[PDB]
Amino acid sequence: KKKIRTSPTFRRPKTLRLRRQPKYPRKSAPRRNKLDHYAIIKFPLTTESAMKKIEDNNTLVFIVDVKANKHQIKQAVKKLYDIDVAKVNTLIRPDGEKKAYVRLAPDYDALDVANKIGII
Amino acid sequence: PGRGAPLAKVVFRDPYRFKKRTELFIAAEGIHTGQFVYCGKKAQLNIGNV
Amino acid sequence: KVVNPLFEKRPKNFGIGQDIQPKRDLTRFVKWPRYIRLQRQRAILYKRLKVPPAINQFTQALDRQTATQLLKLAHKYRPETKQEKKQRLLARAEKKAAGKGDVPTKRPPVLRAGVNTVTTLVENKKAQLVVIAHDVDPIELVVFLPALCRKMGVPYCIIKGKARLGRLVHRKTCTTVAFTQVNSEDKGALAKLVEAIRTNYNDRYDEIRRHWGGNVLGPKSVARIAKLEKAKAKELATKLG
Amino acid sequence: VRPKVLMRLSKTKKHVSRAYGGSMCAKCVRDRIKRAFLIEEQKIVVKVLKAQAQSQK
RNA sequence: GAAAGGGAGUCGGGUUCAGAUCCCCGAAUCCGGAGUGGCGGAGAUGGGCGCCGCGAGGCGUCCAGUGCGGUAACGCGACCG
RNA sequence: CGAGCCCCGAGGGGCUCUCGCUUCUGGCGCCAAGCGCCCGGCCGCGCGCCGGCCGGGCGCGACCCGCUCCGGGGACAGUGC
Ligand SMILES: [Mg+2]
Ligand SMILES: [Mg+2]
Ligand SMILES: [Mg+2]
Repeated sequence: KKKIRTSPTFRRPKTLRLRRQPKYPRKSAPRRNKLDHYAIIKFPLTTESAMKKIEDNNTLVFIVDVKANKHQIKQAVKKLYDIDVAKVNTLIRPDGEKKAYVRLAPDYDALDVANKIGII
Repeated sequence: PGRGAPLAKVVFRDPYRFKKRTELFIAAEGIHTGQFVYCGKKAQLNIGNV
Repeated sequence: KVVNPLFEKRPKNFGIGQDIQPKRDLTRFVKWPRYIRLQRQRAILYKRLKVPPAINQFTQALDRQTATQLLKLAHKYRPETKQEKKQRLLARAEKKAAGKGDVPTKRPPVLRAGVNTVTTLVENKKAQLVVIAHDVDPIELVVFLPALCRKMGVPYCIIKGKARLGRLVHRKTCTTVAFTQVNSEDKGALAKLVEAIRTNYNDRYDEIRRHWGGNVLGPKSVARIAKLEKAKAKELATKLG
Repeated sequence: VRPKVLMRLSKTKKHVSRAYGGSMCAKCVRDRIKRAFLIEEQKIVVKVLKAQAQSQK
């Protein structure tokens, strides 16, 4: 005396959908991150324009992996050079390489950071 | 566009749910905006009634 | 007496053009799924068309009381399940190991099931009673069974639901079951069942053969035709006398 | 303003302190108030009229 | 399915051999976020009755309080849903 | 409500349109009022249908039954050879 159809449309009833509980992982182990920080930062750029950026804009110029975005570049530089960075500008060179202008924090000096990297 | 008859946009009340139903009647000559038109078996003979 | 004067009736009238209609039961006017429409239209077709007597005879099933007595009798002769068959086999193994031996011990009478088994029993005149479900969907497995049972002389009845026979035989579905020889204490109940069933099915086989089914119009058509008939009968009544 | 600028305007800049304010003009709000009142009065009148008319068989 | 349609919000100055509304300097602005609520402001903090108190003002109780102005167009910084 | 069809005792069934609530206005209209029956908790007459206060459910409101959603064709059209 309570089952009533107030709409002339029959909709498909809602049934529960179980979450997958596989009996074996399809891959034995996760594939490791190939794009770690050493892979992200390939080598610094040491041209005259890069040296001008170092001595003027407090900016280090790197050649990075093409698949690395600004967040990844920032974290990679922060980890493997122990410096705080203000911002990252990214372009892709006509030869296909990706170039990152990393502007450091004001309390970090690009000149002696480049010295301890070895690109003075 | 494409036809010579004007079209009448008429708004009705939905009899079963709270909503306004808009139709696109073909304008019988003499009807005007702001006019009530009546549709059904018990409607009276007036220009625009259905 | 203490009722708040602010309370009042606020009745809404559901005439045409007035307050919008309440959410009422629309089950008659629902756009149903295609499978529901198909099964309902099949049910309607089985009443529209002329059902031949060989198919229509299965609409005559046992009444609920007679079916209750029949199933209550048949519950004493259900086939043994897998677990109790294991128990009996283990008991026989223990007994033969120590120390009685073969010991058939009078393999008890049991209800035989399956259309092929029942057909063979009927052809051999070994079955004492045949019970046929009324709703075998591929209806060719059992259409010959009433005629075959009547010719061989074994009493047969038609019962509502193959699911009940399946529950008798610990399965989902059984077309037919057969009563072969029975225990002495149940011989009297089986005799009464056979008497009633033979009165209802085997004795009136001649007009079971001729009772066609279906050929019934819809309620709207019947009402319209009766309306025409009354429309002319009301004036023929004044015409006469 | 453009429609997406209205998302950063305050509430007061997008309406007028009146019923239907910022959606309907004042003249037609007055017309609707009068129309509603007078049509409900007319319904009362016709109800009273049929009530006094049905007093005879 | 539009680098010409719809589509929030960046401008001024300087700078290179070659880049800039993108870099530097300086002024802004849009969108999203803030669970532990960042600070203010608004809501919202008034009347009545008994008392105390020279008056002002304090105490207790009871009752309000989802803002306000203009005849109006409409306005005010918010203004539950 | 109705013309009252017809019995009329002025009751009233068989008997017809009605087995209807919307036409002077460029408003509004949903998420049920009301009634009835119950199920909890609170304090509590502290005798039970029993004092009242905070919640929840069902039914009537919104008639019953039914076998094609409603209507128009139709053994024709159409399709295959
Ligand atoms: Mg870029
Ligand atoms: Mg464009
Ligand atoms: Mg240039």
